[PDB]
Amino acid sequence: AASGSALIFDEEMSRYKLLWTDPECEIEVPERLTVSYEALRTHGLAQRCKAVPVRQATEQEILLAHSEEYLEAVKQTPGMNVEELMAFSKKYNAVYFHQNIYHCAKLAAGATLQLVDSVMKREVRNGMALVRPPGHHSQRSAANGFCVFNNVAFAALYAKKNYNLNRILIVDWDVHHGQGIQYCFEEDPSVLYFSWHRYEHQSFWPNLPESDYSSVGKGKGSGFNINLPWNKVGMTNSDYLAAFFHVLLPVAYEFDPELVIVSAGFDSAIGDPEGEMCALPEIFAHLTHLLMPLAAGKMCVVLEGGYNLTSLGQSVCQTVHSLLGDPTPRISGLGTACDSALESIQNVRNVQSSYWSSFKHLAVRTVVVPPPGVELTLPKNCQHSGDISESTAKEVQRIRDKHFHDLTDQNILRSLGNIISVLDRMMRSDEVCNGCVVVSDLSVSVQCALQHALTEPAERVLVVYVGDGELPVKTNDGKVFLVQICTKETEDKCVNRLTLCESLTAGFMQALLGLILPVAYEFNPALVLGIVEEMRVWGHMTCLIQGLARGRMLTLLQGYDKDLLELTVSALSGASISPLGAPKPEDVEMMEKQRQRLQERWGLLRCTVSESW
Ligand SMILES: NCCc1cccc(C(=O)CS)c1
Ligand SMILES: [K+]
Ligand SMILES: [K+]
Ligand SMILES: [Zn+2]
Repeated sequence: AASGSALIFDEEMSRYKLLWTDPECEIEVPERLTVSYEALRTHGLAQRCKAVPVRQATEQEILLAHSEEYLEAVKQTPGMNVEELMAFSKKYNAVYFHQNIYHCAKLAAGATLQLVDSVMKREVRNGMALVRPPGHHSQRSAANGFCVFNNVAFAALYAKKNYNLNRILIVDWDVHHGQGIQYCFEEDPSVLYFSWHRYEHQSFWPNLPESDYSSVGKGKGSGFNINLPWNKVGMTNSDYLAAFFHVLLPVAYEFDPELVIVSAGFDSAIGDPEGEMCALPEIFAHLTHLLMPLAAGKMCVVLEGGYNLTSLGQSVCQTVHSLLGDPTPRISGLGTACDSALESIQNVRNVQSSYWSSFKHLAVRTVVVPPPGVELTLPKNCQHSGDISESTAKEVQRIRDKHFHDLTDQNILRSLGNIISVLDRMMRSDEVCNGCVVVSDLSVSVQCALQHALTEPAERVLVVYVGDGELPVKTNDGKVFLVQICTKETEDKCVNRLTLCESLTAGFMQALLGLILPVAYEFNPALVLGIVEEMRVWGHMTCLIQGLARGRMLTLLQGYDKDLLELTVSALSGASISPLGAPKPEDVEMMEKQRQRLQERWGLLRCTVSESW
């Protein structure tokens, strides 16, 4: 099992700049790298990473994605003067050269490959490469968009050649379109490329019609190229999370990539002079967190864009915070995506529906309280309950004598006291983050847990229950939401409940991505409460649900199943999730009925533009 995050940086890639007047390239400055690294130092993040040294990518490694003619042309640049460098740069669009830029491009490519080697050799779980020059615009025989060599396409081809990978996901969240990556893998079904980008109906750089949603890939790669064009500026956290939930994440979890590579361009963040979007840097934690269960956590975040030198640091720090397993911040104010985003999402979903069927339409952080008298090997970052306290027992006696009463079983009372202690240590302290408890009586345990959490205080509580029957929880007031996954059809009354009733694994994952997570993110709970009465998708569920409530999740398990207990504990402690690798049409109809029944209240469910009266 691999552990730790790799940070790969070198001050040498900060030693090339623009040597002439050019308002188009004035933003791409060396200080970018500096601002990032110092930021990671200030919040104590770079020190928590394994620092892998950069290297030069070799000639043949460069020839994996570029031609001999272009490589020979660039290798001649370190011998040019400023007039010659400017004349050479004039031969391409939106790029400038320097005497050190060939050296630094070899270093950026080599750092990318070092990250790939470190992640695939299980030396580290994931990693980030702070490189310069960027790469996602460069092409086989041309430099483009501040890019010399395509670092991420290098990484994909390198992984394929040196580890025999069959499926590699590339996620490009730069506001610009990785034309070079697309070009490189357009007819390659091995490498699934997703990109969102500011397009403005083709009036924005690079002004390519193939940057539209119509480009789904050519030949054998048709369906493995996904372009989401924003045609209006000012896209927010809601637009980004809707794009993730209703386009990328379902396709990615069905693709089941053996390796995730991210083009980390942070010009999609608020404040950037180039992107002009309104997405907070915190969103890049969740963008990262939602991608974690893929490829068993093997993620290679590579730097691309980002030119606001007073917010690049915040975005990079959020990405690294998420990569190290730190709790993601609570995203508030979420709602429906804007009409332009909904149009882009529905258009890409429609065009892609012939390749991904889910798009068709009808015309110490963890605390463990195991059964009294058991003993298990808790992960290095898990401990047991520290017995109880005098105040805990007094509150237990009060709750007993005042409410249920007629209860003398010391086991159920001890379970309730442990639940109270875990809540007090999760919410009213910066120590434990999440926790799991095995209980006996479902009614008493659930009532105690919920009612005590509400007075922690907890502004709101998400309640994910797996089982049948009615549990004692009120969905009338606006303080508790319930997601129940049962077997009986029940009904779809109220609007603060999501009831869901073998290919059940694909159906459950689709329901989690398209229904559960959007409503949960818009709800913004202060605590997630898991209940399971007496399956094999619970790991991804528990991992992805920790994006809510700043990670605070209390799980109650009715049944001493060591498998499920170990799975829950490892999911809470932050361990890697083994991937899964065709849902029933009745379940699809039920999911769409739930969507049509809830989306007027929970706008994150919407993946089509609403029609007025
Ligand atoms: N205003 C300049 C427009 C431009 C041109 C080429 C690349 C970029 C990038 O941000 C690289 S990701 C921006
Ligand atoms: K992009
Ligand atoms: K492709
Ligand atoms: Zn960019």
